[PDB]
Amino acid sequence: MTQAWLWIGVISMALGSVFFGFGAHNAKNERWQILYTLNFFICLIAAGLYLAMALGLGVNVINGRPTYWVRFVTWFCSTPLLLLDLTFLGRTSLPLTGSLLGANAYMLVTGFVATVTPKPMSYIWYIVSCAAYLAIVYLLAQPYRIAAERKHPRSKQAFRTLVTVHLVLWTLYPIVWILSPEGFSTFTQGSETMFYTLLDIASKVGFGFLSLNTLHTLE
Amino acid sequence: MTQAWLWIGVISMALGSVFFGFGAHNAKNERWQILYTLNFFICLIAAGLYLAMALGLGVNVINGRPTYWVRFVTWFCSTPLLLLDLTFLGRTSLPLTGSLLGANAYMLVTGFVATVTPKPMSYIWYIVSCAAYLAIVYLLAQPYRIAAERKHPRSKQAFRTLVTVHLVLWTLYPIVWILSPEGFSTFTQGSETMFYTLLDIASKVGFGFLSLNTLHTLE
Amino acid sequence: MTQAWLWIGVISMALGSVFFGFGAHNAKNERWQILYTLNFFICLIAAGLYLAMALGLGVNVINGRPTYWVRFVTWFCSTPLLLLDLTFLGRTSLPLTGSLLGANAYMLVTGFVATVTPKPMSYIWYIVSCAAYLAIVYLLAQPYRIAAERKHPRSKQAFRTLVTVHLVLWTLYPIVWILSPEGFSTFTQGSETMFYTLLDIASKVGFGFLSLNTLHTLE
Ligand SMILES: *C/C=C(C)/C=C/C=C(C)/C=C/C1=C(C)CCCC1(C)C
Ligand SMILES: *C/C=C(C)/C=C/C=C(C)/C=C/C1=C(C)CCCC1(C)C
Ligand SMILES: *C/C=C(C)/C=C/C=C(C)/C=C/C1=C(C)CCCC1(C)C
Ligand SMILES: CCCCCCCC/C=C\CCCCCCCC(=O)O
Ligand SMILES: CCCCCCCC/C=C\CCCCCCCC(=O)O
Ligand SMILES: CCCCCCCC/C=C\CCCCCCCC(=O)O
Ligand SMILES: CCCCCCCC/C=C\CCCCCCCC(=O)O
Ligand SMILES: CCCCCCCC/C=C\CCCCCCCC(=O)O
Ligand SMILES: CCCCCCCC/C=C\CCCCCCCC(=O)O
Ligand SMILES: CCCCCCCC/C=C\CCCCCCCC(=O)O
Ligand SMILES: CCCCCCCC/C=C\CCCCCCCC(=O)O
Ligand SMILES: CCCCCCCC/C=C\CCCCCCCC(=O)O
Ligand SMILES: [Cl-]
Ligand SMILES: [Cl-]
Ligand SMILES: [Cl-]
Ligand SMILES: [Cl-]
Ligand SMILES: [Cl-]
Ligand SMILES: [Cl-]
Repeated sequence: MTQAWLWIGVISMALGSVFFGFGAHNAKNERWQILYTLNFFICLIAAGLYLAMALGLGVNVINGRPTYWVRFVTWFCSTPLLLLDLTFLGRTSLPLTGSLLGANAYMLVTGFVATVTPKPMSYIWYIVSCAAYLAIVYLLAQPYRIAAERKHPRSKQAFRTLVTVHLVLWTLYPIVWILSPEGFSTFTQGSETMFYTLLDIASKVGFGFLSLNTLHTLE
Repeated sequence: MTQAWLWIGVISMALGSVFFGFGAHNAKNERWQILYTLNFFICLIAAGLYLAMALGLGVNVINGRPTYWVRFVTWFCSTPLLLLDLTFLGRTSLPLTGSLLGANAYMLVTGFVATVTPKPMSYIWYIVSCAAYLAIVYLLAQPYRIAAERKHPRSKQAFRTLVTVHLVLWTLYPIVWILSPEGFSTFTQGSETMFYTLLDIASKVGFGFLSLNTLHTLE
Repeated sequence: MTQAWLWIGVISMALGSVFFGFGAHNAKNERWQILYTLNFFICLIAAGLYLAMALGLGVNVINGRPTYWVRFVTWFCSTPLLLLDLTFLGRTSLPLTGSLLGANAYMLVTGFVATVTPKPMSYIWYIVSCAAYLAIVYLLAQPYRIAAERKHPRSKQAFRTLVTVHLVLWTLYPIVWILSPEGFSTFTQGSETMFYTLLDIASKVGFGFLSLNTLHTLE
């Protein structure tokens, strides 16, 4: 059921926050503190999202089906910080950071329009949103990776792992979307929630740990 | 269905035992043999639990719902050995081992009372059981980790990984419990079984492999 | 539902192909190119299988139930290449390769007979197919591992990980089979599809990445 996964999401994000929080406090140096604090806020942001959705907020019937528009409101806040874990670890220049944040903001807004518009029109917006996402794939796969590998020549494998896991996790969101009642409707509303919840826990708590392990590798 | 996951649990634990068994035999030295044998017994204990539950044993209708009280009977036997993988790898002193086993035994007995008592009374016992679990979180996170890191100074990352994975896996059990009909009832009896089965395979077969990889790291 | 997982399978294998394809192109040397190309074809083969099954092809009612015989047609093509990732990485001699491919081909054909025959007769074929699989377990666990470890003495852990993950993943297929309506019928046709799809994505996309990480370890 929808409620079950929304409550699993609340506790998992809340417990993720406690761990990153206890890590933020008791951090060795400033570099460790910033990384734990970024991840603490990401999980606090997702905890709030799931708490509102679990309590039945941020949902309205759009085009016949119940739609959690609040997901886009918070993804607009957490995804930029999730991209900052990468640029912070990589020590990426401000212009590339701006490009990434720019493309990320374009993808979510057009992605939001695809969710609230009736079909076939929504497919146009889904396509626009995917092109913005493919602009991010390129930025991380090419200029981000190159700059990060030239800055950390003994740790090329750490950035390949960061980027690849990021690519695998972020690609499943438009897939879930196109297979849900928003697209082809191959599965219900209940499966869509389970999928987004598993994806969110993985992209926030999971990537959270991966970014800390990456910093231990970099030393 | 309940039966499906109970039979997946039997085979997974049985197959886990065969692998640790074949490892116990053909072990290089005594240190490797003890680790494979600990894990062999853990999985043999879980195989028996799932075989009894799959055959419909160790279940009675308590407070209107069917309750697998046999889970606590075997968790009382396997969880102490799962804590011994940690103290064995870490080379932890007997007093700390006793403290861990003590808190672990207190958590399961009060945890068992929470399962057999009617609500609201059961919430008191759930809270007592959680405090005992938080005493274990502390012991592993602080004196266990410190002693293990001072004994293995080149392998601090191995113990951070052992402890963190242990913390993530063991925390999901009270979550599953509070969301099941024992607590808030956000999901059925069929989902509770699937969850405990996935958790058990992960905590026994999965942690089993993680503890062997940790020993290879320590050399 | 059956269709949902079949479409998740199509996209996941298609996306796996794009990644290995983009890797095949842009590969440093010949060794990297062969590995990415092997994995590119494996995923292209699975993409085709799922596309046919998703479009309702390669299925007929055998012994009362709908049976996807096309799974065995493609497993006959992809599993030999999945074994070649191992022999290619390990630098295994042609005779052992032939033995592995031989036992693999025997397992699938008898495995195919078990699927199309009525029960109890099908159990005989399931048993024959399992013995052929246990001949593969032995070959990878013993002569393959020994030869690969003597060729790569600083990378014994890489081959233990390749072999173990292969052993864990390939063992779940006969388990899924014996628990489905083909055997004991502990779960429906819809769960069987979900299970094979999760197993296939893991054994092809997942093992795909694991074999690339193994090559980075070997250098
Ligand atoms: C913590 C939340 C995360 C990491 C979610 C990120 C969401 C996306 C990458 C979604 C992208 C979408 C498309 C590429 C096209 C339209 C549909 C979207 C919005 C799901
Ligand atoms: C192999 C089995 C394992 C690792 C299970 C461990 C079980 C727990 C850590 C359960 C703890 C519980 C609470 C902290 C409060 C009450 C409910 C329990 C018993 C599920
Ligand atoms: C990419 C597809 C993969 C890796 C599938 C491999 C399938 C097997 C190892 C199945 C083996 C079977 C038995 C050992 C006995 C009869 C049933 C089978 C065919 C499922
Ligand atoms: C630097 C990038 C900042 C992101 C800004 C992106 C703006 C995208 C432009 C147009 C999207 C369409 C505006 C939304 C109208 C939706 C109407 C509706 O709610 O039905
Ligand atoms: C019964 C309805 C029929 C269902 C047909 C579903 C067809 C699925 C095919 C293609 C999915 C669209 C491709 C996904 C976009 C790739 C994500 C990205 O842009 O990175
Ligand atoms: C230190 C490196 C370790 C990182 C390796 C782990 C990589 C695993 C990545 C992705 C697989 C996880 C996918 C599970 C998320 C749920 C997806 C869904 O339900 O749609
Ligand atoms: C060293 C720690 C050993 C663990 C001993 C813990 C004992 C806990 C004390 C009291 C728990 C309550 C006793 C169980 C009564 C349950 C009655 C019932 O079954 O309904
Ligand atoms: C429809 C019924 C409403 C459901 C409300 C569910 C509320 C869930 C909120 C909190 C869960 C309890 C917190 C879990 C305990 C933390 C585990 C631990 O002690 O380590
Ligand atoms: C060598 C280090 C490798 C260890 C890293 C792996 C860490 C992954 C840990 C936890 C995620 C797995 C959670 C899946 C268990 C099922 C949970 C459930 O269904 O409730
Ligand atoms: C080198 C190994 C090559 C693999 C060849 C294996 C051949 C196995 C032998 C006999 C299997 C039975 C033949 C299939 C008859 C099925 C009849 C039917 O479809 O109902
Ligand atoms: C209601 C019907 C009863 C269901 C009983 C199911 C019994 C399950 C017992 C054993 C499963 C068969 C063993 C699996 C084969 C091992 C795989 C291998 O050969 O490697
Ligand atoms: C670089 C080494 C990393 C490899 C370690 C990961 C090992 C995990 C292996 C197996 C667990 C995954 C099982 C999930 C597949 C789905 C199974 C099913 O649904 O039947
Ligand atoms: Cl969020
Ligand atoms: Cl470096
Ligand atoms: Cl147990
Ligand atoms: Cl050390
Ligand atoms: Cl295939
Ligand atoms: Cl080597």
